[PDB]
Amino acid sequence: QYGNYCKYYGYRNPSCEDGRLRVLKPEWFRGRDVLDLGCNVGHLTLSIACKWGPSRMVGLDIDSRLIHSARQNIRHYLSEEKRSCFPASLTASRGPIAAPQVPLDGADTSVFPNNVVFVTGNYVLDRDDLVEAQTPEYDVVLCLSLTKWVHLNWGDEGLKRMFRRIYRHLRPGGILVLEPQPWSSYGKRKTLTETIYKNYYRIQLKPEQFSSYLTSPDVGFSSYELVARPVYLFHKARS
Amino acid sequence: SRVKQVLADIAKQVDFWFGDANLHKDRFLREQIEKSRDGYVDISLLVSFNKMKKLTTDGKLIARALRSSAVVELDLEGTRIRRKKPLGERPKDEDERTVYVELLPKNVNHSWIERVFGKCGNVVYISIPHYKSTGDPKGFAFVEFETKEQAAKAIEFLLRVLSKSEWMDLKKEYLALQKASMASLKKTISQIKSESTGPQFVSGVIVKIISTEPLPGRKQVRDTLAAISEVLYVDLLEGDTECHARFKTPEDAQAVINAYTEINKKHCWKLEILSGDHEQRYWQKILVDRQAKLNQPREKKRGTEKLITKAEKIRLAKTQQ
RNA sequence: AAAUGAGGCGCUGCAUGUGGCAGUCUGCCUUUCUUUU
Ligand SMILES: Nc1ncnc2c1ncn2[C@@H]1O[C@H](CSCC[C@H](N)C(=O)O)[C@@H](O)[C@H]1O
Repeated sequence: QYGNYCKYYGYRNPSCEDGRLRVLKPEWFRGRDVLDLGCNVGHLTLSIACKWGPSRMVGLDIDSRLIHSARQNIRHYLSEEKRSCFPASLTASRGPIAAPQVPLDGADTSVFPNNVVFVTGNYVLDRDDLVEAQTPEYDVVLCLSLTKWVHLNWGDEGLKRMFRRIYRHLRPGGILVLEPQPWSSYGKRKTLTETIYKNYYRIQLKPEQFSSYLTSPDVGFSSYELVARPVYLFHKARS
Repeated sequence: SRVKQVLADIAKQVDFWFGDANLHKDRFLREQIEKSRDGYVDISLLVSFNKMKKLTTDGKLIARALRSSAVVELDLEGTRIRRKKPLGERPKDEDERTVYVELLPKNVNHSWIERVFGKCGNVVYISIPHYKSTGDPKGFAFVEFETKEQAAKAIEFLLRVLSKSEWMDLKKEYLALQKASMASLKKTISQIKSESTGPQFVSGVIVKIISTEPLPGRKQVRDTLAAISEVLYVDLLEGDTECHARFKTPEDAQAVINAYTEINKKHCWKLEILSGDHEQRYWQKILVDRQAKLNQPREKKRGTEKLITKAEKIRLAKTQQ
């Protein structure tokens, strides 16, 4: 009822791609700390981590059964290294070859993929006093296809805490990029609970009013633009 | 005729079930042979099979279906059947004769495998794996061809298709490389490690909390009652709307029942103290659950799951600092 | 621009109504706990 699917998994080493990252522009991503939400199979995450170079990139999801599989997906690109092609059935039941790359204490980071790490947790703590307690530690925050489920599951109120919390996690000069869902088919699935329908009719902000509310000083973003579902750049101010 | 077609199907399925390969794989029909006088079994026992129930429950038509039969003989009445030729030893050349094939299109039938593989050889046995009695094919097959050169013709004919010997050597190499990587990571964990009567009776300490709402997870409840004052136990099976907590002191109990604001106004919860013999029976339930937990045998945990758990926790703690 | 993985069996000894911990060759095995009986 989060709408998450294990399908469309990337077995492929990241030359051939999904195509969302074909749209994205390379300039921000070089050597910058990235927090990225809502990436269950991690295939879009890892493909960013290979082709461009961020220093630290952290994906975050809620389902424990999805983050275990995303750690299997990072183990497959380490198990990437008459040569053998390997029977597909053998890997499925045994698990992939390599170990997880735990670094040394005297270790060098910023090498694929010693950077990336998948942590598990709900994002919204449901308290604005806990929203106020946060500190900035990132430069580029990426969030695709999260507005829909957080909207329908936590009303407007948890979405407002999520916007306020991601403004509390940006360092100044930091960039948030978003490709949110249009209002199009929100109704199509309201009966997963009764609470999901009770929040779908409790919607007090529209996706056209997303870009207004991010410029509203309860969140307080500095300047925003759209260079291409929509493609949006929101900026916290410099320093 | 359709009756003749059903007779041919019965003769086909029974002659496979008295075929050499399928008898050298299956335990059960061999035990039906061996627990018998000269190797016999009732026909109605074979009627109970799942593919046999898809055809015929009439044993008379089945005894007519084995009148033209190559490797079945019937005794007198047409109610018991023999293997015609007695079962010898299991051959070892069938390992060489086999063919492994991956990538099946999730429509797996034995007849589908015979339809694709009868053209190049005489198909003798099929192994197909179902996902834990949920009736789903996994996507790969084990085909038994006969006398080597049919299978070596068929591998040349093509849906990855490779030999069982190649598959077994590939399995040996794969487990050797996984054992090498886990050996190196166990060395890494060794190196970083080298771098660095049960509960007794107090009166009035037990708080029963009933809810009308179905309760969330017990970690949230443990954090909720623990953030106010001292929890010894949060008792909640996942899905119950009524729960308990055991506290350290009656002062802890008196403090939490006087937490009217953050408990009762945030959530419709009845937080009360058990007294009377409710408390006495609840201490009995606590002692019984203690003896049940202590007499419980130990849970099982595999090596790669415990190691991947510990490895991810150390990668989390080393990455965050 | 809508739903499958730790699947099977352990052996230790510290702790244990307390939510396990440290080992066991990655604890072994995986076509397979398996009905095409
Ligand atoms: N409150 C929350 N906290 C953390 N993760 C959440 C969350 N709400 C939703 N999510 C995660 O965000 C995900 C968005 S679904 C998008 C998945 C991605 N497109 C892919 O291909 O894998 C959901 O699966 C859900 O697991």
